[PDB]
Amino acid sequence: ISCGSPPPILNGRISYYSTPIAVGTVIRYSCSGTFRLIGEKSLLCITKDKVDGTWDKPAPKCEYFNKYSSCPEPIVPGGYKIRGSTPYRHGDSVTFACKTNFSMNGNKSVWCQANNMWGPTRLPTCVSV
Amino acid sequence: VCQYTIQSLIHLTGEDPGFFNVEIPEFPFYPTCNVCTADVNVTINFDVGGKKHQLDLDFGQLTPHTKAVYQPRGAFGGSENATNLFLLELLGAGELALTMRSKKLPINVTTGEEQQVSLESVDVYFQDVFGTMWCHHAEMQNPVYLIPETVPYIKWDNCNSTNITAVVRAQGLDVTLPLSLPTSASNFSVKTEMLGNEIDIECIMEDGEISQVLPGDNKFNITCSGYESHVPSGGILTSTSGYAYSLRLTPRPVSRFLGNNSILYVFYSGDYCIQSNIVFSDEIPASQDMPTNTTDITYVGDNATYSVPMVTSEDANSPNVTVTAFWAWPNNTETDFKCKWTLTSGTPSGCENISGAFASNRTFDITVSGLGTAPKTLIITRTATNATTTTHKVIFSKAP
Ligand SMILES: *[C@@H]1O[C@H](CO)[C@@H](O)[C@H](O)[C@H]1NC(C)=O
Ligand SMILES: *[C@@H]1O[C@H](CO)[C@@H](O)[C@H](O)[C@H]1NC(C)=O
Ligand SMILES: *[C@@H]1O[C@H](CO)[C@@H](O)[C@H](O)[C@H]1NC(C)=O
Ligand SMILES: *[C@@H]1O[C@H](CO)[C@@H](O)[C@H](O)[C@H]1NC(C)=O
Ligand SMILES: *[C@@H]1O[C@H](CO)[C@@H](O)[C@H](O)[C@H]1NC(C)=O
Ligand SMILES: *[C@@H]1O[C@H](CO)[C@@H](O)[C@H](O)[C@H]1NC(C)=O
Ligand SMILES: *[C@@H]1O[C@H](CO)[C@@H](O)[C@H](O)[C@H]1NC(C)=O
Ligand SMILES: *[C@@H]1O[C@H](CO)[C@@H](O)[C@H](O)[C@H]1NC(C)=O
Ligand SMILES: *[C@@H]1O[C@H](CO)[C@@H](O)[C@H](O)[C@H]1NC(C)=O
Ligand SMILES: *[C@@H]1O[C@H](CO)[C@@H](O)[C@H](O)[C@H]1NC(C)=O
Ligand SMILES: *[C@@H]1O[C@H](CO)[C@@H](O)[C@H](O)[C@H]1NC(C)=O
Ligand SMILES: *[C@@H]1O[C@H](CO)[C@@H](O)[C@H](O)[C@H]1NC(C)=O
Repeated sequence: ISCGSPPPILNGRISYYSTPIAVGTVIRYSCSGTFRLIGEKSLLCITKDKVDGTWDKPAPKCEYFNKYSSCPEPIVPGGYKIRGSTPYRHGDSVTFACKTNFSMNGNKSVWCQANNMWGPTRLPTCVSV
Repeated sequence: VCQYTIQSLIHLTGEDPGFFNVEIPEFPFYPTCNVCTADVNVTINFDVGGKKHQLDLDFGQLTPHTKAVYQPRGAFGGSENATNLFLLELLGAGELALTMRSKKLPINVTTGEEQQVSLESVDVYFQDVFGTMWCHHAEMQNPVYLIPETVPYIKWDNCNSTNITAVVRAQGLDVTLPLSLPTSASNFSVKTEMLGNEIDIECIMEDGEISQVLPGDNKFNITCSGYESHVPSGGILTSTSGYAYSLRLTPRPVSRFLGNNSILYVFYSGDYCIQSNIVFSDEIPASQDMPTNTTDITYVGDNATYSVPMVTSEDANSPNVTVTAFWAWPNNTETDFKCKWTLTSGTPSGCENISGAFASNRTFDITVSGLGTAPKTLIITRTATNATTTTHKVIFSKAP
């Protein structure tokens, strides 16, 4: 199998990859100096049907740096933070983990966006299932 | 048994670059001593899902005159190859750093606790030539979780190579790179990343971009990911006085876990990118000797006196005070380091031709006898609890 060219990113760049892209290849996204990267920065080429390759998540996005943005502390009931610390400014990230009795759903990491909200996804949940 | 203990409080802010760096600046490294050694052990204090777990590392005997980078001689309580995950580095001016890889577990844990390992504190134990046991306790303001993972190799396309090598000395990178831009003092922005051997350091400009670039040197602060050094990271954009720009970058700390032939990527805007190879000087950057004050004393006859005052922050009710002395360039660890005094002590056996005593002032008066005709240099060190170890270099010369 192989993956097609990775999804583009406006106002950013993508690390080097050889073509055709083999399953297992990791690429890195970065923003153009002034902008801030929102979302997971590494994409992985995987295969689910053993025929075609596909990337394992959408590309992140670059936001123009807003020096004023500030996000409130994110709180996940049943989980706890393993990365991040106040104050949270544009582009800063937090990473959560769930307590032992709980299982995580959603992305474990969120970023402080220019609109003062954590994104690009909602906060993950920690639920006992 | 620790005679003096230093306390520090460390806080990881940015992202984890693949290593945790702990600076230890207060252990004595004695000057004019090719022969002085130090026995060093380290204990890493982990929490594993609520269970306490200590990793003891044995670094053997430090030999600052000949070796600046040390790996553990052995580990107790650690995973296989735990000794490959830690470095002790001499930084110059009596300072050292302990570096640990953060993305490989150094201890054994169960299936399910692999993401529940947090680093609580690091204790460093340092026994000097005089037998004094020093201890440093570095506490994490918040326990830092280790997130184990394998870091894939990444390379950035569309980056101009420079023949200029970025040289790291004592965890400090120094490099000056020529840039060019159409505009000319025109704001300036720069960020860097250093990539190698599963390490990824990112440095950005604290205070944001340069909105108005003045002529001459434009000093700006930069913040690198990981544990910050007490020496600030910074850069300088030199403007010609289209127009010439020179970029000096002095980020720190830059761990040799990156390996030689790691790459420094410089992304700048006025994105342009230049890349330079990183090399780690195996040679010591500067004298490892702790800083000293020098005093020239003249004498007539064969007796000379020197008064050692209390050190900075030394309180009149300090539980422990220690004064030590040795003649410069000693030859024998077995007999040249017996001159040690505490608040309860006499001139020990083997300390020959030197006497000392504390006054009620806590001033320490030392007297030297049998002084020949040639100048002789005495290295005097004083420490007190919660105080600053101070070393005096006293040169005794015959009165002319
Ligand atoms: C969840 O774990 C706590 C201890 O962390 C325990 O007291 C409690 O009984 C557990 N609950 C369940 C449903 O297992
Ligand atoms: C992470 O967020 C993306 C959207 O950006 C979503 O498509 C994906 O399913 C999320 N991951 C998980 C494990 O839910
Ligand atoms: C003074 O040193 C002794 C050992 O020499 C140690 O037990 C004691 O804790 C020290 N005092 C203080 C205040 O640290
Ligand atoms: C360090 O640990 C070793 C055990 O390998 C021990 O022999 C040595 O005495 C220790 N040094 C100290 C406590 O200064
Ligand atoms: C950790 O596991 C390794 C197996 O690779 C073993 O050799 C080592 O002794 C263990 N550590 C202990 C028992 O402290
Ligand atoms: C970089 O170094 C190589 C070494 O041979 C040289 O060929 C090349 O011209 C150099 N270019 C720059 C911009 O330094
Ligand atoms: C950073 O350094 C610059 C000089 O390079 C100085 O003007 C500024 O006050 C410093 N600020 C901080 C927070 O270090
Ligand atoms: C490399 O240099 C050329 C001209 O010197 C320039 O046009 C190009 O943008 C540079 N590449 C990068 C990535 O800055
Ligand atoms: C890295 O390269 C420098 C310069 O060639 C050399 O002095 C040093 O010993 C090297 N360090 C290694 C290979 O660990
Ligand atoms: C040092 O020598 C002088 C010589 O006049 C003498 O008066 C003094 O008592 C001596 N002090 C000691 C401590 O021997
Ligand atoms: C302490 O007392 C000694 C007398 O032995 C005297 O020489 C010295 O000046 C005094 N120092 C202070 C700070 O009082
Ligand atoms: C005096 O010497 C000590 C040596 O321990 C040094 O640390 C101190 O900085 C010196 N004094 C000044 C004012 O620099």
